[PDB]
Amino acid sequence: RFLKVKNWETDVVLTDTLHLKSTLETGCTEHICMGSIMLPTKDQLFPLAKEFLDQYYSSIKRFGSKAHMDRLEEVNKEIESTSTYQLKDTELIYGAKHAWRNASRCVGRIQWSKLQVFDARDCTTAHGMFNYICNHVKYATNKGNLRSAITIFPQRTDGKHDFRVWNSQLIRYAGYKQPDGSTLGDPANVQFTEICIQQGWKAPRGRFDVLPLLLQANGNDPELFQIPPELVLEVPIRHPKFDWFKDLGLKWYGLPAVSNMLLEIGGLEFSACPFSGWYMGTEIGVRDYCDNSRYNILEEVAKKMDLDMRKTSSLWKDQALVEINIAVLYSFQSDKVTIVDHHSATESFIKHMENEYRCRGGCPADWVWIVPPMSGSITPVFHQEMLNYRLTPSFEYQPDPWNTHVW
Amino acid sequence: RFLKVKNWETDVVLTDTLHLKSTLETGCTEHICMGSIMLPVRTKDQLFPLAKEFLDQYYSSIKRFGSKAHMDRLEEVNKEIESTSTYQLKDTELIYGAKHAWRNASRCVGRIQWSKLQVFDARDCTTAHGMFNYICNHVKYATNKGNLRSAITIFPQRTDGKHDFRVWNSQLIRYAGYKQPDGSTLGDPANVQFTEICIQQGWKAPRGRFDVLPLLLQANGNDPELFQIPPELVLEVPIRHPKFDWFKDLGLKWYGLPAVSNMLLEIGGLEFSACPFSGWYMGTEIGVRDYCDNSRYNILEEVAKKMDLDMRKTSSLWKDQALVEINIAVLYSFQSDKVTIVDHHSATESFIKHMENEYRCRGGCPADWVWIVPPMSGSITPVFHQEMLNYRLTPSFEYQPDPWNTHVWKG
Ligand code: HEM
Ligand code: HEM
Ligand SMILES: N=C(Nc1ccc(CCNCc2cccc(NC(=N)c3cccs3)c2)cc1)c1cccs1
Ligand SMILES: N=C(Nc1ccc(CCNCc2cccc(NC(=N)c3cccs3)c2)cc1)c1cccs1
Ligand SMILES: C[C@H](O)[C@H](O)[C@H]1CNc2nc(N)[nH]c(=O)c2N1
Ligand SMILES: C[C@H](O)[C@H](O)[C@H]1CNc2nc(N)[nH]c(=O)c2N1
Ligand SMILES: [Zn+2]
Repeated sequence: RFLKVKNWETDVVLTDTLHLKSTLETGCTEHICMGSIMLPTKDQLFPLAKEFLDQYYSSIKRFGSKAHMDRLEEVNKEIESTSTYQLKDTELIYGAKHAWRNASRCVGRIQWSKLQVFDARDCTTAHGMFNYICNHVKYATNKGNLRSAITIFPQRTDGKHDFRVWNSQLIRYAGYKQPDGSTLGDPANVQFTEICIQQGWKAPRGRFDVLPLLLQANGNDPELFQIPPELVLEVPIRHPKFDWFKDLGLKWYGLPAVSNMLLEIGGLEFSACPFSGWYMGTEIGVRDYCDNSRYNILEEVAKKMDLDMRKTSSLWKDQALVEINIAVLYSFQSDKVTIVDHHSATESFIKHMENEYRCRGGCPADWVWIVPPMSGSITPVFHQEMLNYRLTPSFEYQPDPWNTHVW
Repeated sequence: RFLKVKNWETDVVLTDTLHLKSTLETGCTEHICMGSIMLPVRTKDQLFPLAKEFLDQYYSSIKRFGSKAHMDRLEEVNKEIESTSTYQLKDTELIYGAKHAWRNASRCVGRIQWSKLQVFDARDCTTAHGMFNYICNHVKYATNKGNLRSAITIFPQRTDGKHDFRVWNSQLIRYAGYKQPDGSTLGDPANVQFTEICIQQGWKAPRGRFDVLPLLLQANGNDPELFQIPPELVLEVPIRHPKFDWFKDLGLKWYGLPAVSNMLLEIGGLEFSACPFSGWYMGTEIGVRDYCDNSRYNILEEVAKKMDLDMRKTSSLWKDQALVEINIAVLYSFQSDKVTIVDHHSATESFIKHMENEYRCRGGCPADWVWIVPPMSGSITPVFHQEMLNYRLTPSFEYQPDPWNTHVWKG
């Protein structure tokens, strides 16, 4: 019931108790581990509300005060009457910061307490949503000095008036299937790109076309909006040694901003809650650029480097991978757009785990996601035992809106 | 019940039913995943069901389930258990059991090879000198002048737990480690404690950076005894780089034959506490882990200095650059000397084909993602993108406590 995690490089052992608070289920059982699977009423609501308010009042050292008891009663009376309740601003801020704190797949959580929370619960239309979003993009971008932020649209009601951003990230590139059978642009976004087109977007049909936003307010049909180009900070990718690299014509955007997740606080569900931070270099260089199902540029780069591509054992893929990632980091740094390398990010996360173990009694972490997609064992997280469990408030996956929406 | 796994690169979806045969527990529950935790004397009572389930599996594999031979064997094992408290495996069952323990090893990326395993039966062994001889024969056989062949040697099973056979070495061939008065380590830091036990037992340490450790062998629960492997049987590869001529002057080498000697083999309830097995290396084991772990040889700094990389900031990726060059060096060296090695690209590609094969013919393939994905260049290998289900099947290889922690010294 009290669990130990060991770091095998430093021998440091931590004891975890925080997991006993866990309420949600993992997918695993005593007989089978599913650690590597990507996706494993009035009655229901009051316990969820009480669990949340208890931790909130505990966090401000007011557990069991009249202010605590009164709030419990007020929310209780509100659920009984309205079948829902509203969070105070202070609770909403706390809940959003803790959903990040609890995100077991996030290596950047040393930052969790510095999150700017934009309350967009007064929003009613897609144009209103667009305005909030552009304001978020501009705030977070901060001319390259990126700042973490979340914008929180109205909470789920009867479920037929959902607010949704249809985009998977606020800023992402289009993918087009070609007459050839090849793919132009980002193949991850082919389907959404076609949804935009069929909704009415005039696609440039290039390699790096910023997708328009598709915004759904109040369960209404979603509407298209172009993000002002001036708000989309982009980085041309060059190499500090290889002159020819810039002629690959690579670029990426500076602001990573997830927009398809669901934020759960105190049993209330926020289906539109776009949040942003900044990139770890490997996300672009290893995953966006080198995944076979993504821009898949390893072949073209290795050719420019004149490496022996005859045999896998020459490690030509590995050599080309390192250079692509050097270029990504060099380009962002040269343009003064915030980025973190995997060495620095993982070192930070280890320090964060140690803070959380002493200040909180644990830190849920999903090793499969936390270890970087290159150079695993030369980062300290590789050698760190981690316990994965689900705490609330949380960010959760939700079905893509096009399978769900009734037009 | 059916469980599906998806490859996120190919969209190939697989359906697992083999997990239904799993009995041993994982460490995980509905409320906690322990998938990254390194480590998460039987009665007659528990023994016959274990034996029965094993023999049912064996008889099924040879297409003789329910035959007169199957039934007579069950009855004979039953009689042997209730009268002698244990039983003996037939040679064929032993071979089947050792191969299946490998087939079932969820942390093993080399399992495409599982059916080609040379099994040496050393159950007639009685003394440490007998064990030494068996082990030398195994090394010579497996080494085969560089053309490595997989093999396992199986010493007598546990009886009362007071007469265990044990190889104290963690691998048959491994380098010594020496902690100096100034707190630095000479040689391999992983083997410091074991090196210290060898010295105490009487080993004359050469005290260099790559001294092959003596074997420390325990027969029949007796105090272990020291033996030196004949150096002529220990194939070693000097490490050089195809382009960087200064690489050789780092003075690096490694042994060709990886041979695990500290695991326990469980077949039909029987426990084989000394069962050394060997195959060949995947390059990253040496180049990433043995050479570049901070707690091992730790050569990254010296390599990047010699490459004159920018080391002032981690964001130059000097470590990642030095890492690739060392791993190229390892593969180049082994290939040039004609010693079997597999690169992590080839090994993971083969594993994915193995795994798909197993899903089709066997109904599943238990795999531990944390272990299967190589320690460098993770996502450019196909396993990174493969969902895997981890569960425990018997026969199996298991960890066991280091023998110096539990041994009753006779003096
Ligand atoms: C401040 C800089 C941050 C860094 C460097 C960072 C780093 C990362 C990285 C690298 C991932 C893996 C993504 C992938 O492989 O697809 C991730 C996952 C995640 N992070 Fe962050 N993070 C940051 C800030 C944030 C913020 C501000 C939030 C929310 C408020 C957040 C919540 C998450 C969540 C929920 C996941 C998991 C997503 C999923 O399961 O698909 N992170 N983090
Ligand atoms: C034929 C060539 C083989 C290759 C390339 C290979 C590859 C590997 C590698 C790279 C590991 C991980 C080692 C580590 O990180 O510590 C491993 C684990 C393992 N393999 Fe193999 N393997 C081979 C043959 C064998 C054989 C012959 C057996 C036994 C009959 C075996 C049983 C295991 C077991 C039990 C583990 C898990 C060890 C542990 O949990 O500590 N493998 N395999
Ligand atoms: N369809 C897929 N499934 C899939 C499932 C889950 C996800 C989650 C990806 N999330 C994007 C993300 C989330 C969190 C952080 C980041 N990166 C960042 N640095 C930040 C974003 C926001 C704050 S920090 C990116 C992606 C694909 C595939 C993946 C690969 C090939 S296909
Ligand atoms: N003491 C540790 N704990 C630890 C726990 C388990 C293991 C297991 C190591 N197993 C060695 C091994 C096993 C299986 C295969 C190989 N390599 C091979 N290619 C083969 C060996 C035999 C057949 S194939 C090596 C090692 C250390 C630490 C490691 C790193 C920092 S601390
Ligand atoms: C199947 C496997 O779980 C999947 O490929 C995971 C592995 N680890 C990951 N880690 C991160 N950070 N992001 C991912 O998308 C993945 N993909
Ligand atoms: C804590 C973590 O589970 C530990 O470092 C593991 C990770 N994956 C591994 N994978 C392999 N093949 N070998 C290992 O020793 C490890 N170590
Ligand atoms: Zn698990």
